[PDB]
Amino acid sequence: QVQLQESGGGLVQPGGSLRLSCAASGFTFSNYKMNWVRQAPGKGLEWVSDISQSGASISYTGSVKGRFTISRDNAKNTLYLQMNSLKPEDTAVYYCARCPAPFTRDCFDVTSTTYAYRGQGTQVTVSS
Amino acid sequence: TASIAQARKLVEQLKMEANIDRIKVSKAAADLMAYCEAHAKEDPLLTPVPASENPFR
Amino acid sequence: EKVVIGSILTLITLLTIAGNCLVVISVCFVKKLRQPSNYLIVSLALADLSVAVAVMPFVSVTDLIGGKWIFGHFFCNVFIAMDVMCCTASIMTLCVISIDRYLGITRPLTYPVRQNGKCMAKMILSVWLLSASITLPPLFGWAQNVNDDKVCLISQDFGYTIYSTAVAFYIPMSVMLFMYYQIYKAARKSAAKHKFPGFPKAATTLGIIVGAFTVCWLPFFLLSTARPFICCIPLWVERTFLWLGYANSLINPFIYAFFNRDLRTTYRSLLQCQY
Amino acid sequence: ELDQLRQEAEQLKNQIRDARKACADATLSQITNNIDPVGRIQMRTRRTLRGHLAKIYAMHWGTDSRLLVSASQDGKLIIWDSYTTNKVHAIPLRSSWVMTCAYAPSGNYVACGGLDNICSIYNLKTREGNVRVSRELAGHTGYLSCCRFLDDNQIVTSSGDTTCALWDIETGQQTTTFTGHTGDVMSLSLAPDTRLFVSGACDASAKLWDVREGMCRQTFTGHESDINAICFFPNGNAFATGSDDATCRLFDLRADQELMTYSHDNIICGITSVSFSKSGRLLLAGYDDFNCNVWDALKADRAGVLAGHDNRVSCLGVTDDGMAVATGSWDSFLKIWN
Amino acid sequence: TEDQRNEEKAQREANKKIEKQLQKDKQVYRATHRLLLLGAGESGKNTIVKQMRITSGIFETKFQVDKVNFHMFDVGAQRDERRKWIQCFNDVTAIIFVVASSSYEDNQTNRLQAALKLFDSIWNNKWLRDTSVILFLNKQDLLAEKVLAGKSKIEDYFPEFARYTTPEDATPEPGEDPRVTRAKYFIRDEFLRISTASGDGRHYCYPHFTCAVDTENIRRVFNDCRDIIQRMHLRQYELL
Ligand SMILES: CC(C)CCC[C@@H](C)[C@H]1CC[C@H]2[C@@H]3CC=C4C[C@@H](O)CC[C@]4(C)[C@H]3CC[C@]12C
Ligand SMILES: NCCc1c[nH]c2ccc(C(N)=O)cc12
Repeated sequence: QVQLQESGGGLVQPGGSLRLSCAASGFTFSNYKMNWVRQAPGKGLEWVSDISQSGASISYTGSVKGRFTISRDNAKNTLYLQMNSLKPEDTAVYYCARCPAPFTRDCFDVTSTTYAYRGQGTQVTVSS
Repeated sequence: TASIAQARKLVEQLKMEANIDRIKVSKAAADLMAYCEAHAKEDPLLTPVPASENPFR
Repeated sequence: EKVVIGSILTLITLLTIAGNCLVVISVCFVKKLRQPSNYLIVSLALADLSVAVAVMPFVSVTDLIGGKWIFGHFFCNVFIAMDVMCCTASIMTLCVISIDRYLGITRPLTYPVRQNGKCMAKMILSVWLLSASITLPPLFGWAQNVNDDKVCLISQDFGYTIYSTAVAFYIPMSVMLFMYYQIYKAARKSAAKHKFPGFPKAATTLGIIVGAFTVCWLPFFLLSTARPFICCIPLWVERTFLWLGYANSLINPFIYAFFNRDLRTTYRSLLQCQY
Repeated sequence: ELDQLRQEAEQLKNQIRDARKACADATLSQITNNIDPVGRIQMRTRRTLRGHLAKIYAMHWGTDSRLLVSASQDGKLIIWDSYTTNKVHAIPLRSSWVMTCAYAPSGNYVACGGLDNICSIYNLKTREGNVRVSRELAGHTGYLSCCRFLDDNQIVTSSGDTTCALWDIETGQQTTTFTGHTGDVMSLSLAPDTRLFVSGACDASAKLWDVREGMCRQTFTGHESDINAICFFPNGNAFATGSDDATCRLFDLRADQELMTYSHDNIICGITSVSFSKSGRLLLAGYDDFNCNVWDALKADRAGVLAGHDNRVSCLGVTDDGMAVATGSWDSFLKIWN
Repeated sequence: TEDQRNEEKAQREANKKIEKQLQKDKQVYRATHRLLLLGAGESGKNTIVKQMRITSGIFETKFQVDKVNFHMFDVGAQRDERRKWIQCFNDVTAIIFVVASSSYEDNQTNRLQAALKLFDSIWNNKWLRDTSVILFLNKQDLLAEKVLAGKSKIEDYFPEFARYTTPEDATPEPGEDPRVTRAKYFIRDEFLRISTASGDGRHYCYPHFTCAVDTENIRRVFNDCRDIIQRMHLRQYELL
């Protein structure tokens, strides 16, 4: 059974560094492309970043490019998201997402309604 | 309202899921083998039908 | 002096027959190949089969070994007319294929709407009719053959030879070349527009087709048009050009079937289907 | 409030897992080690049906194993004669986007549907008219993924709105509704008794439902991706599912967990359809590789391959007597294997 | 056995009649062309459909240009999820992906990045690999208005725009402000980068600056379909 468990969060001052983790389990981690998703209060879901099978190719959204780093470990079967210099607008609940099929470059995990292959997420808040 | 309403119904259904009579998996496998072996002869795919009566051939 | 030429001509005839039969029977058996774009190829293959069945074998055997017309006077008029008609039909089938390709590529959104088997059959009927009309004047005495009690040959009169060669080869050849030049121009225009500065090939096939057709058929018709200017020609050159003209029929299956993706892929399935 | 419900759900799930885990003293594969191998299986294409202009999605075998149903995007619903290859009917459809079709057990009616979100029931036994529409089962909020007849007046339908419903054909109203899937519902399968049925969804899970009560009885989560197809084992106590995971899995209602897994290293493509032979010993599953594979239901080993399709095998169907295997593909050609 | 011969003759007559009807329907189908209309929810697809025309899951709108008929399908009441029903349009002539180029409570979400990701996913779809897509970059007037206002989202949400330089191949119309042209060509180049990375040659994209009120929209679709079918014919005859 597919299960995702986001870790980390809390309230930090602007500019703080936060480390989020996703202890992906119950499936072949190496065979699926992994993406991070977030949802700011009062707004819909938005894609954050993605990592390929082996991590050879990485991409980030323009608003978080450089600030956030996405990494995965196959031996530990876990995904990381290293946040740095967090801005107050970055406050949002972050979800760990996986697109349905393996061995494919096209993901569809920006669904608004309930999505079967994303975790419950963790709340991240940044305020003065 | 939606979150708690859905969660309560999910919990109620899962409670029923936890109360059901079941049979040993080995017994189920034995029944499957018995069914497969006892019905092997009337399966044209597993036991080819003679050509003289096949309508497709 | 023993010569291996005996086996070569029979082998060529057998290969042509086998190829044409294979093409036609594969189109008939593989039902999905039955499409308007394929009826022209089927007609071309049928014309090639007719040539290989009722034209080449007589030459290959008699003119090679005996070197004389042993079939009598009456068969001369049948053989000459049949050869002329079949070759003209093959040439005009090639021309019609070129015209159909030109119309299809030039008007993709309109022409294919009316592309139907009836139209293909009508154009093939017209091609065969005109290829048959060319052999009428000899039958009505306008240009009698120059045959002999031991020799069979087409009439050499200007008033018939020039008309026949112009109708059979020159006008169809010019039409084919114009259509293929237009096709190349359109293909390269399409290819050039589908390009960008970076956003952070047909020449080979067309040249193959045109060069094959020209190298095979042009010399024979050139000599035939220049034949009246006797002012005689060696037999070997007179016959090698005709055999190249027949090699055009021989090679046709390898051109229009190989250079067609649907036919190219479909025939690969014959490896397993034959079992 | 939520924490005192999610924790209870997790505890119940853990209890269910513990109960299932303690029941697995021996697996089907282990005890079946003494079963004689089936050996290589070879089949030959006996018939080829032509006439469809677009890709074909679904087909259904008639109760007499004589007539066939095919639905294509060209808007034609053709009823074939599998023996003589002749076409009996060709019904033009108002909506060209149809994803499923079904033949009634009595053969008096036919059904189809798709992106139009409406299921149309066609009557083939009208006194004068060759074919006409009888009722339109409107009410779904998504494309109709699958549908199956129970009787001449009752039909079960599946839609992408994560909901399934039972429709009374005479009145067209939803007699019962099935809910619980968080994703799209792909395929339906009626049990031999027709009282129970099992539906596959994109939730990487399968659920069993009762038509008379309209409530879920069992939930299975052995797969890892969307469940493309589902079919009950002939005895009705087990079923098999095809998914994008490229691995078929066998589930038994009484064992309440996965029994067998069918996969190989060289196979990584999704599975489009799954079917059972009459004896149930052989699994017939369509694949995106343009060919079907025969998997031993017990030994979980490939017995043969049905290759020859030039496009995706959209559907797979086996006669009631099991003497023929019909396969549909996006190439618009229906091939019967025997 | 007359009871069998009569039935077999009736079944062959019925088969012949059905075959004749299906042959006529074959000409009807081949004459017709099919199109798919896609795009975000707030895009101008609704107004484009409305101007072309002068509870169901799909809607039909047919327009005739130069005596050749085109069929365009608009997705109706369907679940927001698209991976499982988008596959049904693999054989369509082309996909019309109208995306709003607006560069602005009002900023409820950034659908430009979502549209880019959706375009990438459609491009990488296995079964859509042979389906060309026509990219209508709609809402150019609003983009220009926001660029002139000095509050465009382009600079902030796309940091690479700072180093971006207008391509030499650009052909802006006279009177267009340089910043508007730079922004619109950056938007074009994003989709071109997404689309030109495949390199397989089975795809192609047709970017088109347009507005919902523009009457030329119909002609653009006709020209793009003509080009697509011409390229298909070139491919068939081994010319490509
Ligand atoms: C002076 C004497 C010896 C000349 C005799 C003429 C000889 C050379 C002529 C008569 C028949 C002719 C052959 C007719 C057919 C062909 C097939 C062609 O694909 C290659 C040449 C070839 C094989 C010719 C070779 C030359 C040939 C043998
Ligand atoms: N072997 C081709 C014979 C032929 C076809 N068309 C012709 C047209 C003219 C002449 C001729 N020698 O005048 C011969 C032919």
